[PDB]
Amino acid sequence: DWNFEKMGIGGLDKEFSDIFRRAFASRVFPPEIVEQMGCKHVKGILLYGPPGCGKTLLARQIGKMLNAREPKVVNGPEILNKYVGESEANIRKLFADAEEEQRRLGANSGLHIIIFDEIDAICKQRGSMAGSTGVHDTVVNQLLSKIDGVEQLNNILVIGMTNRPDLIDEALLRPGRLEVKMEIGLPDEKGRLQILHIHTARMRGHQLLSADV
Amino acid sequence: DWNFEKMGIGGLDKEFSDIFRRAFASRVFPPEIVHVKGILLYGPPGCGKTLLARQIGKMLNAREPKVVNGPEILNKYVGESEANIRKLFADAEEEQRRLGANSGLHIIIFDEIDAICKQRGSMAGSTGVHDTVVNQLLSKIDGVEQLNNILVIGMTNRPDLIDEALLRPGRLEVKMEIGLPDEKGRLQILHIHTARMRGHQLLSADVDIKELAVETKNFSGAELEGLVRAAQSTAMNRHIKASTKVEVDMEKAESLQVTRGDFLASLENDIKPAFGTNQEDYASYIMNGIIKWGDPVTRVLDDGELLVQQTKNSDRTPLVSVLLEGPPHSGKTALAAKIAEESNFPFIKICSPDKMIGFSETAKCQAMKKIFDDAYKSQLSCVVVDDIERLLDYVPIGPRFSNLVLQALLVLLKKAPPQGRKLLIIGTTSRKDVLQEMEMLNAFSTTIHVPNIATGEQLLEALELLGNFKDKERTTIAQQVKGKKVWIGIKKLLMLIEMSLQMDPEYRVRKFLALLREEGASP
Amino acid sequence: ASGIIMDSSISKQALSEIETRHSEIIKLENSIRELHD
Amino acid sequence: MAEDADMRNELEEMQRRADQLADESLESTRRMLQLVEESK
Ligand SMILES: Nc1ncnc2c1ncn2[C@@H]1O[C@H](COP(=O)(O)OP(=O)(O)OP(=O)(O)O)[C@@H](O)[C@H]1O
Ligand SMILES: Nc1ncnc2c1ncn2[C@@H]1O[C@H](COP(=O)(O)OP(=O)(O)OP(=O)(O)O)[C@@H](O)[C@H]1O
Ligand SMILES: Nc1ncnc2c1ncn2[C@@H]1O[C@H](COP(=O)(O)OP(=O)(O)OP(=O)(O)O)[C@@H](O)[C@H]1O
Repeated sequence: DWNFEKMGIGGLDKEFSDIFRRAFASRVFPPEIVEQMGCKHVKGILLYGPPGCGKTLLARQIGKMLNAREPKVVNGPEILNKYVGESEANIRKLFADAEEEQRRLGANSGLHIIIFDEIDAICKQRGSMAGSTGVHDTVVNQLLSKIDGVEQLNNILVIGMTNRPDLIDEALLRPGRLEVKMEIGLPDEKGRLQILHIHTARMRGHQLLSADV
Repeated sequence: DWNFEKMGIGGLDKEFSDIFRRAFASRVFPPEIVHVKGILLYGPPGCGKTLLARQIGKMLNAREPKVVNGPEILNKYVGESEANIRKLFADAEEEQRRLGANSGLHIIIFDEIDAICKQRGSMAGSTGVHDTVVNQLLSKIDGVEQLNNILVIGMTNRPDLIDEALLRPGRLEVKMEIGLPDEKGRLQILHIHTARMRGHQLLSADVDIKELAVETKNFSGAELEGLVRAAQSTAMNRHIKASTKVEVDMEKAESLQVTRGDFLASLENDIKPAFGTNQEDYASYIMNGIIKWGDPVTRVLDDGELLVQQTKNSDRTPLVSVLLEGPPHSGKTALAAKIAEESNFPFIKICSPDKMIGFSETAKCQAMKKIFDDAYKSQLSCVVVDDIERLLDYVPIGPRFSNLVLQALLVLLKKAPPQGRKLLIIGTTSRKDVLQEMEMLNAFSTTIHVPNIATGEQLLEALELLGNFKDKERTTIAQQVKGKKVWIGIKKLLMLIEMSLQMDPEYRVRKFLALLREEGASP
Repeated sequence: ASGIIMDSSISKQALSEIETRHSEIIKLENSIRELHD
Repeated sequence: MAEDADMRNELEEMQRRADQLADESLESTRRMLQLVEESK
């Protein structure tokens, strides 16, 4: 039970087509040809733009269409803790069920989603600051190691959004970790018409809008 | 094995062989005739370090390598870090005790070792957990008890953050750099990743892998894999249509052939090399070519050729200079650029004020000095300066100009290059009544003149070479300009021709002649 | 001379030594209660 | 407070355990001594 019309996103039609093409093409296709082609699914999405176009709405709606487990949310930098070496204990607790189900169900596991909100608060360039503590470097190192390490984990999907793309460290944006990156911007005439039509459907439903509009 | 390619790695063949020679030679060599404990790897992200680690672990017949995923040793309790660290070498010590020098080799993997090793912990760590941990590891690896059955491999994406104390002999002996692969390496990676395609003939014969290897520049293996994956995704999605519901034909699905068009689309649209590009704009100084509207062009070009010959074949005149004089809007920059191009010297550059807007005097001096210093390295070179009057910004009021830049130019115009090298200088300016006052016209060896259009025949010849008017239009132009004086620059002529082609055909010639009369004058 | 700066701090639970083992003295009291009985 | 509350509760209960169990052991020793003296 899904359809693009049900989704409230309007004015972003090329972006969704690109995301579907480059992210869900492999999974939808029958397994036999996929195995014959020997390809690895994507394991990342990045979204950026000026303040407020479609980012969080897009992420929520994407996460609400897959018939997978409930996604895990991270509101800002709520991973930090005041005890020595405990940010990592919270980081690794996210990629926990994925490894267990990988061990149990071989290579038929479902899909696990993690939504990192405001990813620029945690993952800045290594050694950038000159503060009196070094927790950020360890957090970044642990995240980089766990997202793609020696042990192959291939049943996850991580989504990130931000308002300042350039602050992210380059080691986290090489093809394989976070490859598909997209820019959401201001709409145009057709986009404005689509948005105003989306937000004015219910009022017109019960004749609460005057004929002269 | 030593195939160097069966493991799906390319571009490190020479370094792979060097690793074979320097790392496992002692183990390979017979014990009758008779180690390395520390191996470090580094390189930019996405080069294949983890692949090397995995294949190294698999290759040797030893115990399963142990791994640590970043900082998994730190703990909030005092003394637990040391216990966790010491838990690793129990098997190594036991095997040493049991089998003397026959103990089996051990592999320990320290992934992202930068997390532990750094230049001491910060003061606010509440203790020396970082320093004590690194000291414990150093003592265990480099303790008084010396083992010979352990090998530790370290990998990092930023070598500059590793503490130097760990790089001294006895701890980290071998260092390896993994760089960007080569064109042959790109071909090999493409072959490895497309072997699966070629197995089932699903790749169109229209693809030339050589063209792709030529096109992909500054691509690591990961980026090439991403390109291939994007092409596969595009080919797969060509057959899917999911706007109302997910649907696939399931009949016209067998073909599923990836075409060269898909590779081109993936390269152009949704991939970026992640490296900068060099910019060349010197072709923008000649936007309309050179047309021989008269004889003077031939004389100017001949003089330039003679000057180039003299500078090349001379012995005791390593430096030569020339000036290009002429009235405004006469096309002096184009001819200078042409003469510079025809020289075919290894090093050529153009110094113009277009790239110096808002610069003070010191910045201009430094820029000119840098350009000349660079020019002082090739065997024989040519340099050109245009619009001198705008270089030492000059205004008829006062007058006012810059003294520092003028002195810099006057000093640089008579400084010979290092022994056995040749430099040529060409300068262009429109008003020569001032450069003679500043004493800057005596430095130049010789001056050349560039004239304007001075006769109707030349104007008509230029019009013909441009090809705009015809028949009665040209006939009337001739009739009206066979007894009158014409003083027009070629650039102004082009501007007028552009101007007069905007109204209806009836008024075109009249408007053009009116404009020519208005702009016409005498010296 | 730029100066006048600040800093942040962290902690560590260093009293890792266990105490439950020596607090299970109930059985001795039970035995002596049996003796008194 | 999810993980933060979990850890705060763990450490608070750890300090509790320490103090409370020490006090209980002291009380047990007191009762032991009293009974031992009584039997004489
Ligand atoms: N393209 C759109 N179509 C429909 N509704 C939209 C659209 N863009 C914005 N809205 C409405 O405006 C709200 C804007 O909030 P949204 O979650 O998109 O912000 P954001 O992009 O995450 O903001 P931030 O600038 O803080 O990163 C959406 O929740 C929705 O209510
Ligand atoms: N020369 C190469 N030959 C084959 N595959 C390569 C090559 N270079 C990169 N790759 C591909 O890129 C990835 C290699 O990265 P890997 O996980 O081995 O670690 P890495 O490059 O050291 O990572 P990091 O970017 O974190 O430093 C794999 O997908 C591998 O297929
Ligand atoms: N035979 C020619 N000689 C010179 N320029 C020509 C000739 N034929 C066409 N052109 C074009 O005429 C234009 C000459 O303009 P240019 O900038 O060289 O003039 P200028 O006299 O140096 O200018 P200024 O007075 O602004 O310093 C260029 O577009 C050049 O391509």
